[PDB]
Amino acid sequence: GQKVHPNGIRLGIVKPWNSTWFANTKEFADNLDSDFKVRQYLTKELAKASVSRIVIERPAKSIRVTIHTARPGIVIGKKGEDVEKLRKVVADIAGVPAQINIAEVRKPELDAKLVADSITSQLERRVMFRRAMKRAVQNAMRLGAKGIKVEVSGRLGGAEIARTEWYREGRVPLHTLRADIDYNTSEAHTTYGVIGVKVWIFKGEILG
Amino acid sequence: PRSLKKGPFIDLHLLKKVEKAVESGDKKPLRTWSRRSTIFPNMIGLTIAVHNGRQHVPVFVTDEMVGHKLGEFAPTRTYRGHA
Amino acid sequence: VTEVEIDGVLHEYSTKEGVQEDILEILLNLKGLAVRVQGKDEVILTLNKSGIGPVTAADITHDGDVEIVKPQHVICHLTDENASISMRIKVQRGRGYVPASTRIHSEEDE
Amino acid sequence: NQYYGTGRRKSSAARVFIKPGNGKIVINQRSLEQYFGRETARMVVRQPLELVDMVEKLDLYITVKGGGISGQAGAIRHGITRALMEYDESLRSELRKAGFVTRDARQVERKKVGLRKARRRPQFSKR
Amino acid sequence: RIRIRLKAFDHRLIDQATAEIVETAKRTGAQVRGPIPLPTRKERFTVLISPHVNKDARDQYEIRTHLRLVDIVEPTEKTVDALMRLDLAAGVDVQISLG
Amino acid sequence: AKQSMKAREVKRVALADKYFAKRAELKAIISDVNASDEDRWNAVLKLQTLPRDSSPSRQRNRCRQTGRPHGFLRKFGLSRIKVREAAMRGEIPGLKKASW
Amino acid sequence: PRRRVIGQRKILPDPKFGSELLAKFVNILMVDGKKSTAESIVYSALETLAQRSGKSELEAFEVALENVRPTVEVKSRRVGGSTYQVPVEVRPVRRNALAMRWIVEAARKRGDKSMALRLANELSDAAENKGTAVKKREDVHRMAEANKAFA
RNA sequence: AGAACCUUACCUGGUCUUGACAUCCACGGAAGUUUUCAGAGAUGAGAAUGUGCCUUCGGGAACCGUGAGACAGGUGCUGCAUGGCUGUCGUCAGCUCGUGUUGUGAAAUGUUGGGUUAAGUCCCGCAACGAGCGCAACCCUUAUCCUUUGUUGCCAGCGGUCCGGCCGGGAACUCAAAGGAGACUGCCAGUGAUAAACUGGAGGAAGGUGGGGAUGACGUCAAGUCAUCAUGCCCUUACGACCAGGGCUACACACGUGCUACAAUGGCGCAUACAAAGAGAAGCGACCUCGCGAGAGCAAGCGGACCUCAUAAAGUGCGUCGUAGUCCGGAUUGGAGUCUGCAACUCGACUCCAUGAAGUCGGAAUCGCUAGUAAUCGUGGAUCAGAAUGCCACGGUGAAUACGU
Repeated sequence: GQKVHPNGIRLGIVKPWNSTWFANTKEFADNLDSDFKVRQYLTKELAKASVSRIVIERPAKSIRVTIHTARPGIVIGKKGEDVEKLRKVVADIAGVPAQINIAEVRKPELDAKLVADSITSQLERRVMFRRAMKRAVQNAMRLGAKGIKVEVSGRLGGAEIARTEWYREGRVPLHTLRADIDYNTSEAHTTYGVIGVKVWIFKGEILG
Repeated sequence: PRSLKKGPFIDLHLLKKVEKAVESGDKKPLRTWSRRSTIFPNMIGLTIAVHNGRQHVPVFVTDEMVGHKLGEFAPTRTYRGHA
Repeated sequence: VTEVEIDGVLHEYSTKEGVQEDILEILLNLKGLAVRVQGKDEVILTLNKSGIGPVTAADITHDGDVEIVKPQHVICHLTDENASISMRIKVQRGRGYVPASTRIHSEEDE
Repeated sequence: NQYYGTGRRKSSAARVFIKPGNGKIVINQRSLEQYFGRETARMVVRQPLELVDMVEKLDLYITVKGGGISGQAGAIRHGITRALMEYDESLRSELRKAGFVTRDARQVERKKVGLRKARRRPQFSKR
Repeated sequence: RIRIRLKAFDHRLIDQATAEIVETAKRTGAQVRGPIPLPTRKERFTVLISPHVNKDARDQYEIRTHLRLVDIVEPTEKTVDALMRLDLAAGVDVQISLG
Repeated sequence: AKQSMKAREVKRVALADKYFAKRAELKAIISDVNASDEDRWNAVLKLQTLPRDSSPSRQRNRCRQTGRPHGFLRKFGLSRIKVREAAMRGEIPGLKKASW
Repeated sequence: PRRRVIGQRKILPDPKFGSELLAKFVNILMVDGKKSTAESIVYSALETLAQRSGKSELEAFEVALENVRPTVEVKSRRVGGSTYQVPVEVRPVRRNALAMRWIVEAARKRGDKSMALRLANELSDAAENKGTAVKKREDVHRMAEANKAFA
């Protein structure tokens, strides 16, 4: 289990946190649990909507969710009909006043998580994994990624002996802390088993 | 051992049974699982078949057994020898 | 005033429950507002009010460093007592005239 | 008028003040002999002074916190050296030669997961 | 006097908050004490990173809780109330205490 | 862990929540040196009568996501494994890898 | 080591006499990083020794050391099938160390009661040219002599 | 990162079967609240209260009850079907690719060669020219300085004193964070191929990657984990669920890792000095009183630079013991008890009084460590009701040695 998590190593420097609140040792665990719940719910709901990052932020006994999604239109539905619906359920989950914001993700081919999800979907609907991977890589490159890597693993083409294959393009420096490396993962629950998809997308280096 | 201020321990049900026995004046063995129960003065004379995990083993109570517990006279493990 | 956020709204050409001015009238009366911040350069106010009667500018739940210098600036005319309105205004700071068309793609913060 | 130098060594932090006088040393409102029972410590605090003949010339008031004894002494010495540097500024070379201007940066190495200590690895066996 | 205890995980954020609070104080009232930095709590955690077994395999995390002590010496009419409407940025637990 | 175990834990917790006032009172009574012997005895017996799952020393801290009894942390309410994952994802606020 | 020779670390002279050698000796004596006790012991040894032989504390010690320093030690090359012990001229820094170590060992061995006393006795023996350290030195020399053919 | 119960997955009995855990209807009842006897308990039988959000009244959503099935459930098997996560060679300096060229081709070249470096590090050459992942740097920490801000932290100079920074105060110093500066072979000399570098010295707190951490290339071991989790045959009145008791703590024996010893560089007694880093609300618990003591009682201060844990110990001084199986050593066992806990029999920790094994430095062999390291000394934390000699942290004292390959 060689490698360090690319997001996790960079949280202090170039990457920010998702859950962004303060709490004392008393209420912290509970808060975490709540976050887990709400996030889980959101994932369940907005599966068909291309959702990248849920950012929870709770000040003053009131939860502020921020959903980063590629297509707001399907998450919002009719203007303030679906969002509103989501909100009350979120509140219920939390046990506090809820507030949902929806950030529009520019360039969903450069968002790593989204790409991974897409790949997983493709796998599920029985495409050639390799061709999917290629598409993922190519598209990102076209869009202006300084580099991208993707990796898929296990029961590829329903084969008895599992293996991993991966496509890199451009440069993807992981040891370099100041590199904006959007990393994320997904899992294709195929007929032969799970197929895990990792993808690293290098936006560029930050100078500060 | 248990604190002196707390007193001795005996299971309530067991105690009740003992009392009943005393009242009767019978000497049929009382099958019991309360190995943790301390023996009492009033229990002297009674046979009380204490569980050892597997079976109830008869224990005729004596004047010397009072301070002790019922599980002390009902050994659980059954080792004969290595050869 | 730059961005106005009313709850239970779809577009600015709709109408709302319990008010007089329509939403374009509310946006014009908010465009006339006169705010004076001191420390920050971008603040978010809050206006919450229910009950029959006009909604002055003096009903905005002010923070410490914002000063609303027109306490008789009318915005809405709430007529139903079961009606409510909860808008969240955003006040930037600049110069000149920057309009909605140019600020339709200029805005970077998604 | 009193001159000054900060002392630091291990987790100790001495506050040495130099004044002109007869040569009486006070460390936390106690004499040098009272505070440092150890001879070595005493020697180390007197070293710089010995090196530059100003033992009888100047009094020094000290307060030190943190660390043990030896470390504390070292810190004090450092402080004294600093004070001297501040005060004369022509004795620097001698101090450098001695090796007193140098802050001894040796801190205790942290314990590391896996190991029992900073470097002691646990007992190995092939079988 | 109003003592104010700012607590947060992000240091920059905390700093920002503190400045804001000072600003709020200084316009209305007079003689703000100042933003005094107290010691940071570095609450560390070790965990085994293997699912099953490998004990020397470990990750050591920590949460740096920063403290900022802002004090206000003269509470006027205008000043104290100004904070009511003036909420601070999220992820910064404030704790005002007069006297 | 199993579902069943989790359920059991929940039940225990519920019991604890229920019987706290009474149990505590009983304990106090038992302790109180300035009290009758008979009363004390009664209290001791009373305690026995109450359900076992009512005790707080019965309930085990499990992970709030997986129910794993071992490797638990109190601050997070999560087992080590899950905690790490959370940290990696950015889901625990303030938590990052520490070096010194 | 393979890569790089390194400069020997700085050693402070002892507070009593102002000597590097003495300090080194004290260090050698020391156990469990209890330097102070060891130094006290050393001092005690010196004082008794001084009383015994006259002279000074330091001078006497030096003299004692001199009688246990080895001119030549041996090392195992073993190029052949069987091992050949080869003599080598032992350098100034090392020789001094070795003698001290030997003395310490002797002291440790010795049947007298207090450590300091034992040390003193050992020193005296060295001065006179009898005892354990001296014997060891002789043995070392003897071995070298035996294997003088190798050079 | 903590088995008395619980945990628990195992055994023995006692029990349940759409079920402990969910969703779905049907229709019986508001949920729930209190209490009673039998039972080891699980469970199996009683007495009191309530009818809230809405009805062209065939009724509803929360929460119990019963039956049907659809299903639940499985720490059951396969890590040789998998994902994820982990170890490992190894923080070893390597592993590749594109285009070109060489070869019928597998392939080669680049990546070799002269030097150099911790480094496929850098230069020079050269059928290679370029690129990527890694060897470096960016990140944390530690070593010096400066600016800012000074309470709960500090006391240099001032006045007062209960001689306590405690109180006027002061913002110096320590310290506390936040932001900057600083180290780059940059400067000097020599060696070197007109080089990359190397050797020394100057300054400097720091010198050649300053010390330490994080960071683990392509891959290897069908390495580990289906019992964290997820996931592609088997059980479903039982390989599921509830309960009480027992077991996981057994004991001819063998091995691993530790602690404590065998003593005088020490043991014991009395006095006495100098830390760091942490934790704390079903929590840490001063002072005072009682107890030989573990503790008990009373009970402030404190979500904490404030109060509490909390006396650091080794050390230092004075006394004693005088090489003994001892005033070394503490196992073992008896008595009596303290606390936690429904509950300390199996099987907790700690205390007191007694008891006082083996052991006098350990065979063959075998491990760690190059500096604030080893060695030794205490201190804290996590899990945790209680239960560490383990683990993870912190400072104290503080060596030896490196000729060389």
